[PDB]
Amino acid sequence: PRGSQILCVGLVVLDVISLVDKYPKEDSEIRCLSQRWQRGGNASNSCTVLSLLGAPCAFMGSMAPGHVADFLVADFRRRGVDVSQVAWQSKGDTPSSCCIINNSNGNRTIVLHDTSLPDVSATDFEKVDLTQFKWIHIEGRNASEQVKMLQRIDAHNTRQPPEQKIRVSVEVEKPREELFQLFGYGDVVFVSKDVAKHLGFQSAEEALRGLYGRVRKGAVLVCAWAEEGADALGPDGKLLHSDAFPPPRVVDTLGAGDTFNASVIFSLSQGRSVQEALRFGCQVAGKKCGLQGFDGIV
Amino acid sequence: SGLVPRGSQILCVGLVVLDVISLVDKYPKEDSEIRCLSQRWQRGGNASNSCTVLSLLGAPCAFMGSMAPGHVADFLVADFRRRGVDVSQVAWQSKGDTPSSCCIINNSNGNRTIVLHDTSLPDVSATDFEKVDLTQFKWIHIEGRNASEQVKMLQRIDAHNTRQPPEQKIRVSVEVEKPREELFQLFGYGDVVFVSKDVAKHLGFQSAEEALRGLYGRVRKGAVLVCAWAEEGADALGPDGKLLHSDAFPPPRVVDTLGAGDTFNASVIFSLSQGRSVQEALRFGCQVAGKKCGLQGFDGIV
Ligand SMILES: CSc1ccc(COP(C)(=O)O)cc1Nc1nc(N2C[C@H]3CNC[C@H]3C2)cc(C(F)(F)F)c1C#N
Ligand SMILES: CSc1ccc(COP(C)(=O)O)cc1Nc1nc(N2C[C@H]3CNC[C@H]3C2)cc(C(F)(F)F)c1C#N
Repeated sequence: PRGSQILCVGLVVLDVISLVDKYPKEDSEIRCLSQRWQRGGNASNSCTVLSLLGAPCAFMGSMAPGHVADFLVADFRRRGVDVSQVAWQSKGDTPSSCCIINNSNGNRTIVLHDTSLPDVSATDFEKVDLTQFKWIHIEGRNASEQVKMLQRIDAHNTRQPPEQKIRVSVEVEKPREELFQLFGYGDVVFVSKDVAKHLGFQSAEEALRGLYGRVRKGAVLVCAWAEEGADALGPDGKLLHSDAFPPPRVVDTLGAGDTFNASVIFSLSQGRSVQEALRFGCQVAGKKCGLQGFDGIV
Repeated sequence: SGLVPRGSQILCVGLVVLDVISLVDKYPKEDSEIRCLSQRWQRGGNASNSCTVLSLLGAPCAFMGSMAPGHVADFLVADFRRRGVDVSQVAWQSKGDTPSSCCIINNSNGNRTIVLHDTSLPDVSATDFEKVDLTQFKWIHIEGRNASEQVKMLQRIDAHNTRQPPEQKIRVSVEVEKPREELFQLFGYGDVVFVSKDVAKHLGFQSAEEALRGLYGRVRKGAVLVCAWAEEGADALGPDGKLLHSDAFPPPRVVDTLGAGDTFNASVIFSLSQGRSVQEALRFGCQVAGKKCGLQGFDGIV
């Protein structure tokens, strides 16, 4: 149906997870509590959360034919995630990583295997019929190509009435100067704690006041700060805050940011206020932190 | 599965594990996200590695080990088949995980950090072994793990051999590679007993000669005890009391020693299974494992 789906453009990675009691010291040999294979990656994880929340969703990302992609595709389908827009690559490998999750505190150590796999381009995005989407979320990576995709969405929206415009969100998660041009695109801009700290900011309040001038007219800038909850700032100038909802036992924080992002997107897509969406994001990601994986989030 | 001729195969009973190996510039701090230089998925495990070598040496061979249905087992089974290893006797498990380890190798200093597989998968039991028709095997090699259950499997092989003529008896070998006291009862079983340098050093022995003379009294009548000592070659000792030695055949450049013990073990087993002498099998074991050390993986062992 027209204007019914939420699209997430980004990465998909096969995470081989080991759950440990204590983080291994260098040059030591420890035994894990349990092992897992999880479909991971920023946009891919957000799609999982969106499907668990009851939102019809679709993933757009690069994958290469093979047994790693075969596992990932079957998991996307198991979670009712639309994979029709996946950019299949003739050359390269589908990403895979080693994740060490500390059971005593939820810390997640990641050894990524970045592969030759080309990024999703603006020409790949050109081929996408935008009518089926109500929201499009893009994870900042190949910034110059992504700006064209965002301009395509802006152009599409100039021909639509207010109730038919596709809402857009962007995430600047890596501290790379190429990505900072993405701040000026989208209705909602998520900027990570890592990026904020690299830019010299020491709190979510400092970052939002310091970076708001970079967002486009009327946009909302969101900054999550792990156990300190999350803050948002919109055109009225009023800083909003939500305390975190930490679990009494933190066991798995892998994908907590993606859970927060998907939950804020979901709440805003349902007509909820920015203050409510901020709270809801902390509530869902807080519950995730006390669980292995994403089952049991709602 | 196809017809396997009677008394043609070499069986290795033991472990199979999926080893995810990552080469890094710097060791990752806890809760950090780093990018590795290279990643590798390798089928590992002592018995599993010996099967690979046996297939490359030209021996028909089979693996017996625990696996649980799933994606990790799917990868391992496809790798066993890639190396022509018979997996018909695998003990499939209803509960547990197929073993998998994470190895982080620091490129700047050679350090290896290992997150070892969990223990949820049950080991191959004596009741699982009872159900196996032994006629297709000429040799059975057991990797010491769940010692009390393995002793029953060894007694089953002994009983089988009491009803066979000399040319139909299945030759047996055991490996004591881990320094655990439960395993030391396995010294008294098998025609050939391999004991690792690690085990020998833990028992207070400082050379392969010290270990063989020190432990020979624990082996069964007429058995051969074998001990490899990395760059110092390898020694064997049988009932004649003569300590046999072979110098190592190191490669021009050492590249990869992972599975060198398993290569030595499979090569000694192979040579003895072909009717060669203990001295000849010892030399052959050093020659094959020496060539392996100068290669990545097992391709090119010849
Ligand atoms: C407010 S919701 C939120 C939004 C974004 C992110 C960033 O996540 P990201 C992109 O690094 O995946 C995290 C969270 N939430 C949380 N993060 C926690 N930590 C993230 C650190 C990195 N790893 C472990 C560290 C601790 C801990 C908690 C707690 F309280 F449970 F202990 C919550 C909660 N609640
Ligand atoms: C005699 S053949 C043999 C049989 C068994 C094993 C044990 O294997 P294992 C349980 O470690 O899998 C190793 C070998 N051979 C060798 N091992 C080498 N090292 C393995 C050690 C582990 N610590 C560092 C050491 C380096 C080195 C060499 C050399 F000389 F080429 F450099 C040979 C040769 N030749």
